Amino acid sequence: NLCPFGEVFNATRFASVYAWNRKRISNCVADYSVLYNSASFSTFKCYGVSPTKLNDLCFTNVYADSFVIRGDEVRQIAPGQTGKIADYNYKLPDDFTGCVIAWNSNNLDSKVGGNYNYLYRLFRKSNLKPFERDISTEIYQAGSTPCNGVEGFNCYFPLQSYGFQPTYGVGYQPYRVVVLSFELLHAPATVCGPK
Amino acid sequence: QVQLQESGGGLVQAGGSLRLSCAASGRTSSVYNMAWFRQTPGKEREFVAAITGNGGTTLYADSVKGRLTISRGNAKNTVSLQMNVLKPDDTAVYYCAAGGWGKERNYAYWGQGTQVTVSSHHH
Ligand SMILES: *[C@@H]1O[C@H](CO[C@@H]2O[C@@H](C)[C@@H](O)[C@@H](O)[C@@H]2O)[C@@H](O[C@@H]2O[C@H](CO)[C@@H](O)[C@H](O)[C@H]2NC(C)=O)[C@H](O)[C@H]1NC(C)=O
Repeated sequence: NLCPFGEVFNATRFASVYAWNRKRISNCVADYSVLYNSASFSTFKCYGVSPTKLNDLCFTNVYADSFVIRGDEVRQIAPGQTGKIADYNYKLPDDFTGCVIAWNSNNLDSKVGGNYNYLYRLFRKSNLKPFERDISTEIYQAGSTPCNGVEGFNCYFPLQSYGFQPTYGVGYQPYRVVVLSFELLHAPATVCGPK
Repeated sequence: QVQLQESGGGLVQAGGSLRLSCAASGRTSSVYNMAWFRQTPGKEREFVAAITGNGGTTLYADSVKGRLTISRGNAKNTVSLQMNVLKPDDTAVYYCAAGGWGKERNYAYWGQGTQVTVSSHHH
């Protein structure tokens, strides 16, 4: 069984970061060389692993998380980061073992006049735990008066749109991100490089 | 899936009054702030007006104050925009937006827009 990485990296559509997609990879043979020999990535940064050694390693599970953010937010997809994305949308743990891979997707995800489909969460009562996902769309209570789910004074819709346009500067352009988590439990390791 | 649908556009004569409407569809337990933006070909889309969930607070672009009125419609997440004394340069695609506040284009939900074309005679 070959691990289905192509389904993740080459997906036609990507998730909004607040509703990031997760694909569990298990019990398969992974050829990571299609990733580490590729010249298509703007970021390929690993934690706890050397990417060129990946075809020699075995893990219990691999998770592939994917979403779109803007280019100047990719730096928040790292252990120890703060900010709207790290705090309210997608959080990595301090002891992360995995790789963060991103590429400029201006040609796919931007639209003349704006692509409003990609959203992020701007308000939240507390920070996400690592790998927590919040897809709720409850009106956020910024004041002492309950909102009752009605937007208005001190009561905010918690998501905003990126509105990507192709003429935006590169830090504001959309980037597709895939986070690979390499999980070794005290258990059999069934995601392996080729033998 | 929350979606917005505008209606009421078309070809109108200068001086006329026109009402546009927007309705949200999809399962939701929220009542949103709703807004109207407009876009002329070749130009950036621009804020026109917004109204809060309960209809009690409105926000207007300075250029349209006194000529346009925004109001909530009959269902939870519906909004109306009445434009009076239409001018040729009111010609635009008018978009409904929902979820957010203010004049920037970062509201959560957006319609695909309705065309308004204003005509005038010259003697
Ligand atoms: C994501 O897709 C690219 C492109 O796939 C090629 O074009 C597709 C339309 C389809 O016809 C595929 O069969 C093609 O391979 C993959 O890039 C190719 O990778 C192979 C290695 O397997 C390499 O020999 C080719 O030169 C690559 N082609 C290009 C244009 O770069 C890529 O591997 C896919 N990503 C993953 C993770 O599977």
